[PDB]
Amino acid sequence: ALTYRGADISSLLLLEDEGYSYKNLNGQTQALETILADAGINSIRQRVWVNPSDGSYDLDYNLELAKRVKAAGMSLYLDLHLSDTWADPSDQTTPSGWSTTDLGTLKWQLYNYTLEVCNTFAENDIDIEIISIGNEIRAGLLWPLGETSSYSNIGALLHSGAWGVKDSNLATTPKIMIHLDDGWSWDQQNYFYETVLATGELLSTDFDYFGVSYYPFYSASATLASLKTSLANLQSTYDKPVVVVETNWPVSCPNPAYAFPSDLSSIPFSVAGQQEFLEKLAAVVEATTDGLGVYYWEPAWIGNAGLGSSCADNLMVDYTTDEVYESIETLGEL
Repeated sequence: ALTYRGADISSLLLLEDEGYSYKNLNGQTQALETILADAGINSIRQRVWVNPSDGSYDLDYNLELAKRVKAAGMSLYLDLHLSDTWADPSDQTTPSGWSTTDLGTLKWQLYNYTLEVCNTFAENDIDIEIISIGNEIRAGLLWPLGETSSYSNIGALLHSGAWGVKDSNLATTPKIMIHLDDGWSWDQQNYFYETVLATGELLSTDFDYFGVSYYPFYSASATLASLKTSLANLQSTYDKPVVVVETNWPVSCPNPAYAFPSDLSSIPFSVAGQQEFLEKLAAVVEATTDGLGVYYWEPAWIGNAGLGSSCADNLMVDYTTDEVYESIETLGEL
């Protein structure tokens, strides 16, 4: 079994606040987190935004959701976007109110923030298993100070955020993760780490885990073979565990924008395909030296089935009957 078998269900609260309820495999309505817990889901990943004008995914939101994830005995993985909105390689907008002109002030704000976030969970008696300083920061973070035109600045900011959590009041300090997208690409993974560490601004001892996103529908180049190699190299070169923190497989995809990787071309777009992909994906992770696990991204986001992809449906929940799919059980036994 995989050390971590999780899912990111950050949207749960906005959905429930909309009259959405889920039925388990037996047709009985039941708190999604409890359905997942019983199905074997290990941990839950939750995205955190700093100051969204509408409170979406802010700290209050995550505390509400994390109390329930704790209630069900699942571990917690906080995905800090260090932004007021969605952060990715194409957009790393510094939180409103934070500095876009002075790195000293910004390193300080980032340190106080990660520290306050952790201190707030400690106040509520909620442990945090994993915490990522940023989301998919391959193109850096907190622009313009953290643009990749300065891996030195990037290393300084990551170091600062890391120490905010190390210095927090959490009885136990959470595992610190650095998350990059395109996890199947070894050259990009390598280039990023080799570079930022060469600056000496970020130390090997500043973080514990490597986290990578892995999707099959954004490039035929994302074969399981490339991922297996990138995963094995990341681990052997830097000696840190590796986690696939985001992934999806469609139950339906009529017109994909890109061709699916060659070694994934045989898998069907159905619930069974989903089950088959996850197993093939867990095998590669399990076969990797320190492969800790996999997290499915937003399997229950009713209303956003495509989940941003060119495919029609990546959910693990029957969007019509609100009943979870059997693949929920597969994720729970990887």
